[PDB]
Amino acid sequence: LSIEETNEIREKLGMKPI
Amino acid sequence: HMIEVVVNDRLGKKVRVKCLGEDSVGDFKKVLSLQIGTQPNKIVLQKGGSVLKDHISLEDYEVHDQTNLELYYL
Repeated sequence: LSIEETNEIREKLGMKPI
Repeated sequence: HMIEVVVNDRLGKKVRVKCLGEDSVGDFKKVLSLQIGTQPNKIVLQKGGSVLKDHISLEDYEVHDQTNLELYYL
């Protein structure tokens, strides 16, 4: 999975971005 | 500081998850679950046969870039 789509998932979970 | 962890399932599927060493195992499961279409409470992760606890960080389990974990479904 791309870094960008991973970061989309992270953001939605309330996590810090990569 | 991105690392990519390799998750191996019981049908031989390898799933690569981009994350941070500082992430908790629990939060790693949250990202993995959305990537593969499950929920964290439906899965277990092991490293070398030992179960990973949700409240401990990936890095404390010495999970690094390209580290392999084993995935099991409840």
